[PDB]
Amino acid sequence: IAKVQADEQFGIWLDSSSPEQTVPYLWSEETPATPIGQAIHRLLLIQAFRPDRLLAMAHMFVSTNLGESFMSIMEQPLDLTHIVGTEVKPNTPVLMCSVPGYDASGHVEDLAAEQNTQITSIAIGSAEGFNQADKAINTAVKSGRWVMLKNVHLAPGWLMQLEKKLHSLQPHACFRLFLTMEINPKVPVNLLRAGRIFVFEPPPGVKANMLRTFSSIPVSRICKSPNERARLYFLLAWFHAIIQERLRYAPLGWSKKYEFGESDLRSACDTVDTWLDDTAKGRQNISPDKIPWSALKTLMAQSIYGGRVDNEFDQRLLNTFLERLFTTRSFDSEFKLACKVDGHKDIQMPDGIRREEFVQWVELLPDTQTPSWLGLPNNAERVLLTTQGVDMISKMLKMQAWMRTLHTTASNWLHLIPQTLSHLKRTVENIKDPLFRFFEREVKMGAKLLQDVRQDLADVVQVCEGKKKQTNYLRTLINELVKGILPRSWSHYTVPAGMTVIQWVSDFSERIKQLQNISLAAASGGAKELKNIHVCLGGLFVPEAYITATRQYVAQANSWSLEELCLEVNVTTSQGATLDACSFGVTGLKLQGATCNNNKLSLSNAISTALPLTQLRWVKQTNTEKKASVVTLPVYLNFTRADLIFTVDFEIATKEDPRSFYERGVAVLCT
Amino acid sequence: IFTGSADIKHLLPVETQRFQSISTEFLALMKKVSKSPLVMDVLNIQGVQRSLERLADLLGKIQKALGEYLERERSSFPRFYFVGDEDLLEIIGNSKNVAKLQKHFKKMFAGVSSIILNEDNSVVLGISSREGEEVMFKTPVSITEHPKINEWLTLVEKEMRVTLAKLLAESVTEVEIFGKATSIDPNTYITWIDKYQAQLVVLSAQIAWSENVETALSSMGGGGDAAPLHSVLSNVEVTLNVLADSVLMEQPPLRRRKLEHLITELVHQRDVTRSLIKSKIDNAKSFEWLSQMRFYFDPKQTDVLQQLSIQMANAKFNYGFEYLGVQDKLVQTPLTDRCYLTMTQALEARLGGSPFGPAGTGKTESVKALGHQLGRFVLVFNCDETFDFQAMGRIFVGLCQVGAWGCFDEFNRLEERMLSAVSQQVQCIQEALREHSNPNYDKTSAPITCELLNKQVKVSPDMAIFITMNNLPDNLKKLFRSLAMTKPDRQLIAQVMLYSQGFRTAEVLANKIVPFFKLCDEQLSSQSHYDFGLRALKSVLVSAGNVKRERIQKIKREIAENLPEQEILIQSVCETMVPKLVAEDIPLLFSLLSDVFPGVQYHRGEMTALREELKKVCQEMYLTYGDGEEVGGMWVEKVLQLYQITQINHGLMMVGPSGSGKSMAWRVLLKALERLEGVEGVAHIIDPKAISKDHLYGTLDPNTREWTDGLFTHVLRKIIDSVRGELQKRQWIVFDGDVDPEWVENLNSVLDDNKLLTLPNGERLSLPPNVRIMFEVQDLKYATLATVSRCGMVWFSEDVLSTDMIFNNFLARLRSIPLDSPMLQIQRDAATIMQPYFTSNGLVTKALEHAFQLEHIMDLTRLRCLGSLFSMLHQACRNVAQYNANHPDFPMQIEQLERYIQRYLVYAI
Ligand SMILES: Nc1ncnc2c1ncn2[C@@H]1O[C@H](COP(=O)(O)OP(=O)(O)OP(=O)(O)O)[C@@H](O)[C@H]1O
Ligand SMILES: Nc1ncnc2c1ncn2[C@@H]1O[C@H](COP(=O)(O)OP(=O)(O)O)[C@@H](O)[C@H]1O
Repeated sequence: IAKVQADEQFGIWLDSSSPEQTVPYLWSEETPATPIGQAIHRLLLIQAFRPDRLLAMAHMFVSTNLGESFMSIMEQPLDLTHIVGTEVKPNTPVLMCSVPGYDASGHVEDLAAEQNTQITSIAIGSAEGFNQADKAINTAVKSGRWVMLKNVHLAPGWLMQLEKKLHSLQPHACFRLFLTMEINPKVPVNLLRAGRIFVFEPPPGVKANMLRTFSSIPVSRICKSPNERARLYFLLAWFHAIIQERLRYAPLGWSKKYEFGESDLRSACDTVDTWLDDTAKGRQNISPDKIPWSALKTLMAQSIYGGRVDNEFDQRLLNTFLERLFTTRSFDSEFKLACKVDGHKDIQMPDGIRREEFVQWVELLPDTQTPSWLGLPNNAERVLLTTQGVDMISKMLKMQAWMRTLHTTASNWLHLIPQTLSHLKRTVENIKDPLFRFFEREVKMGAKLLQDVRQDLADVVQVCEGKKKQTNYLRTLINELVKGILPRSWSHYTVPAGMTVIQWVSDFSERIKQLQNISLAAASGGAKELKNIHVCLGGLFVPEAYITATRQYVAQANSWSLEELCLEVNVTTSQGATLDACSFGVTGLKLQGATCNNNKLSLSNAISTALPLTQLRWVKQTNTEKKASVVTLPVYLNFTRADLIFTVDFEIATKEDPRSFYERGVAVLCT
Repeated sequence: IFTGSADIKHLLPVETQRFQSISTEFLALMKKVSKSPLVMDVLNIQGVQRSLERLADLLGKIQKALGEYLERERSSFPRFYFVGDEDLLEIIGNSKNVAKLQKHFKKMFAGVSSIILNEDNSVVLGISSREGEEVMFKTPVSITEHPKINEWLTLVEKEMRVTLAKLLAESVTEVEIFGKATSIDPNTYITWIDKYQAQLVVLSAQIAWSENVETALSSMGGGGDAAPLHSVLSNVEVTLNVLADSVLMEQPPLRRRKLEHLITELVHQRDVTRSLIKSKIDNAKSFEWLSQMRFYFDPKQTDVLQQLSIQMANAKFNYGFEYLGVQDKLVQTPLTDRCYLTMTQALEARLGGSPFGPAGTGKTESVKALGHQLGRFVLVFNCDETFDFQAMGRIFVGLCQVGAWGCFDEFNRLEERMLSAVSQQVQCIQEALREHSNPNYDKTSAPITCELLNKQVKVSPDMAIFITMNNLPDNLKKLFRSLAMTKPDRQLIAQVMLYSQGFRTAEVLANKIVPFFKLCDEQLSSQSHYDFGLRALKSVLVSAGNVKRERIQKIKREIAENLPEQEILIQSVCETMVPKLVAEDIPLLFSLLSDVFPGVQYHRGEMTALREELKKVCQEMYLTYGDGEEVGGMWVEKVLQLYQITQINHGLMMVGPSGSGKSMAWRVLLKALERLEGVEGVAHIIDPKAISKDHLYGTLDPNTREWTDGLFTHVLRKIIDSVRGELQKRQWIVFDGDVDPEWVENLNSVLDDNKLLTLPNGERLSLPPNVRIMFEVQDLKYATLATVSRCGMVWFSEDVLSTDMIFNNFLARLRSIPLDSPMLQIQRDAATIMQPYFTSNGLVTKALEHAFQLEHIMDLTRLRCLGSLFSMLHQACRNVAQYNANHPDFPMQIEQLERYIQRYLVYAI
């Protein structure tokens, strides 16, 4: 504390691009330490300050411990000619596993071409392919040639049979068997153990993705028909690259992990071809305003790239991208593919007519690709790096007498978790309040789950000293506790995926404290005080039920119908600001990607701008069209944007536009 | 095979002769064996093994010959692939009698369920749908001229398509006159609607609207100047007004269905033209109009399949002209429009359709609606363990041959190996479809074929495979275009359906009824039998329409647009939902109704006609009856609800915790119906778990092939045969006991609209209209949703049967039924003595309430302890009688009896 407070370059260090390069000497040690100890202490500091650079600091620690350039060989291209020559016996197959959406046959075909050894490449999709591959491997091992088997993940049982067959002595030593396949769990374990696995991934980057897309499409297709076809294909390639690179930032940018594979690109290319042929009967160039822009946009927003989109907000984002790119303005020299890039720089549209110019412009793209190219905020990279570091820590934990530590952990949890909250509810008078019924259900569910958890933890404690017998349910529960996975019988409400038991019990303790406060408020005055409670949606097991109860209460007061009530959201500065007859205070809402001032949104680089107090007002609908200066922001439950609670209408500042809010993934979170 | 039919000899004569020789030798051998049944004696007969092997190989060869004949019959008439091998054997063998043929026509054709023949069954005059709609062939086909089954069935199919084409031409000729006019006369419009089939009427309306809009756009080439699109919209509004006026009156059910289909399609057309086309659109080639499903009619074309072309975006389809009868028409919501666009785009690129999404959003229904829109036969393969290889392979072959559609309800429900094999078959078929559109091989000279059933099968270009999900197998990822169908547009489906029902405030009613069902799904407790999905909403809407029409008829027999439509809607909601609600959820339901429908109240039906026979029967059975708030009000309400769902549908299910008034409710209802309607009621109480499934339904002898009926099947057959006259009498098959997905498998085809029990031997039992199948179960915890959804339900919560009711019944039986006149006097004296303790807050009630709090070795049930108490009080009365017998002089006095009963009551408690 004193070390960080006294230092005055510490603040500028926190904001440095690479804090891991120059970590200030903060730890207090009586004796000088070895460089490895310095690396450990700096790694701890990086984990504390700026955890996004944890991967880079881990790289530096690996360099200081195992020597510099330990990982340098991995960065070099895989020269597997040496690996297929030596280090691989003919008995062991060479497995070429690729990430879904990538092909590995190119490298092996090229090495065969340079090593002038033919390969009997065979697709395993058909049933006759089984016999064809059997004959090919028999002949190639008798003679001494090479054999290929592409997409073998489609035949798991046949893969196991192949593994059994190869186990016999293989007479020839120049024989090599390649199994090109996709990374799927259906592959047999024995085949994986018996062969050399090679993992191939598509290189990240918009430039690499667009180069791959342009190489995949034959030159004849692009250089054909009106010359506008080349520019249309370039636009399609750029759109595909943008929506595929936005996938790596799964929570912020695409909500879920959609496929968006090669099939969608081929379908979009076919649609572009057919519609450009239909609109342009002749080979002559057609006016850019005569392009069927509406047809392409609709078919690439509702059938292609849109069929797999389920929630409305990702569809809105896709429509924003399509309406920004596929327009007649794209054929002008002033078109900007991406704006605001790196603050002031812009990705200017190339001025070309043919495929060669577009490919050259792609090859001239700078390597410094920030997430602002995709439209995402530049802090998305930092968030992703933090998540990857957390995943690395989790893996190291997963790859690392238990009675004492489990006993002390369970005792600490019992001290942490509140003892018991009682059902103080079910009053005949004033049952008409929907808030009363909703809080009744919440209190009952919370008390039931609390009793179950406390009884199970007490059972675990008693078995830790061996004061009682152990049963099957208890064995499963204790196994999941020691392994760190939350018990399935404990998850009665919505929980973020992969939530640690410690986080689960802390969140449960907070929820139980909130429910106890609710019960105390109900006992003190009745159901009138239930209205004037600043409940937090995150603590509530089902916040949507709370919103529904709010709507029902505001209807029952003044005797309206639920159809006529619309939600008006006003964010007040005071955490305890006075409520009117319709406003219910809601705390804990966190706004990502923007800051609200006087109910007006403005874009910000900082993430998770906490909302002081949210006032949910249900006013009678006046049947008016919302102005173009408001945005419909989703309100998800947790940081994993998988559950939608409700939507909020916020007015934005006059400088920004709603499209930028849509494409930057601005959303509200309950937790 | 060879003796249950007479036409088998003509189809397979030489094989018939070989089988006759084989049977002669076999009968001789069996006669030889019978004279010496000893095993050693049988083995020692000369050459038993040689002749036996000869018979075996001859039977095998003739069996492959019969299989080859069946395969050639399938190949000649492709629709035979849908029916089974035994079904095909029955079809070909029973060709002479068409009565046995009509039970298969619902499997081969789409809407055809029977055929209209001559007086002598010589010429096929026409076809008839399941709902009674009939299509008369323009040129009837003759069976005598084409006696072979396949050729005359093919002639029937071709003449069906030609007749549909001609009827469509005539209907379009009429509807172009109707469209190009204003202030349509209701009489001529209704006559036109009655003249043509529902499919034809809807198709003609679509064609007329599409041509009108195309002409309007063509005449608007310059721009908005002289715009006739407003004229098209006005015409659509006039037609909708005429239809809305027509549906308010009393119409035949068929014309009612046609009217509501027309209303749905005209509403969709009005929505399309009003906004999607009137937003400054003036070019016929603009995608705002090309995106919409356009119909183009060219009657000049000779070929029937080429007359009508259906186009959406860049995909062009030819109408298959398959007869569909009267199918339910989905409301074309924007989600349905997106589904049509995506599926048509997938079909144009020769891909498949995989509309994934949560169950109940209409994926399968949308696929079926699209298939029916193009006039294609659509088959739905349910994957809820009613699945099989032997039918599915030949079904795929048939889909490839005839050119029909195939949709899987939920592919992920398939088991792993079954899923992999079906994915392999679908991959083969879809690869054939992909090669059918090779850019270099667009002019398909050699036929495009696929490897199904280890043989070459021609693939029709018009077929398609749709795989509804809830992910796709790795084989079909690159062959199927997915589509997210997650949130159906219920606020528009409800609005359009309410408008078609005749409601004049459909929009407000939908905006109230959709959030109300969302609240019911959310606010109400979670129960297995609760169903607040889209199907339940549609059923409630049609019930509300029926209620409104009934109210209109009642008011007329005593314009009329002043009805409280909200009151009718909530009355329908209550009548549909309250019977299946737990007693804890009823106040919640009414609170939700007050929240959404403010100030609109629900009044039940008085039913004072039956509510007096109920009182009489309860009085003569020592029960307790009361109206509403009085004691026993909830029980009589449950009885009346049971009567309501009895009237509504067959296949009842009375569910409730053990101890509620379930058996007494339906017993009293049966007796009251017998005394009121004059129809004698007979109830067969069957415990399904007491006997095995084979004993419950019957067993087929593995060797003798002799069928003996089971308990339920024997009961149904006896009720059907009418040897004694059990018709004109109310028969109730009450299935007292527990329900599981095992013994109700054969009952699923009976509970639904089929009312059809199919026996393993082949015999088919039809449920008479006077028989109801009641399920008196306790928890409904191990019952599949298929059985629950097929059955109307009344929930008997324990709060229905109060403790005072039990006490009153016990005291009445004590005062009336002798525990064997002096005994009756002793019983009456004891009842008078112990009456004060059996009150609302008496000693017994307080003691019972306290005793629930204690710990018992077995789960304490109210009726168990109450029955033990009643039995021990009966024994106290018996002891008093025995003491009186032991003392003929000076019997038990009133003071001594009072003391003895007062102390014995505490002892027994
Ligand atoms: N008005 C009444 N209606 C029905 N039952 C009554 C009434 N008054 C008293 N009773 C008593 O309540 C009991 C009703 O039992 P019933 O046969 O209806 O239950 P059940 O649901 O079929 O039984 P279970 O499912 O527990 O086997 C009987 O003991 C009956 O005598
Ligand atoms: N657009 C629609 N218009 C009218 N009814 C619909 C629509 N979509 C779904 N439904 C109704 O929803 C019910 C269930 O849909 P279903 O197709 O069974 O869902 P799933 O595809 O999950 O099986 C059907 O009875 C159907 O009438």
